[PDB]
Amino acid sequence: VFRVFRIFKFSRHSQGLRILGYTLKSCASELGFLLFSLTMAIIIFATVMFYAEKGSS
Amino acid sequence: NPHTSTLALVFYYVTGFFIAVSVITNVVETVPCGTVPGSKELPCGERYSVAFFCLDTA
Repeated sequence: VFRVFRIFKFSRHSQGLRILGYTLKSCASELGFLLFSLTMAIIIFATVMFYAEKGSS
Repeated sequence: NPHTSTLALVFYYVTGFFIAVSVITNVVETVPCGTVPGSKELPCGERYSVAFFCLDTA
């Protein structure tokens, strides 16, 4: 699997990659929150959609 | 403001922990876990009903 990581070395050749890495490290505050909120919304709707549909054909 | 003291901070940090613990176990009850070599598969919550029950109580 890991033999894919070498693809990233395009970073030097490509502005987009480094500039994206930075626009992500800067907004790394809201992505932790997004992961969190998604995790909670998923658990909520998973429990619901389970019990509202656990017993069927 | 938990940041008021250190005891307030650690209390907030420990109560915001058992919420997560109860969420996790409320999820895990529905897991089919353990082969149950004798009969059908019991959702892990009901197989160990004593453990899950006592944890929910606490």
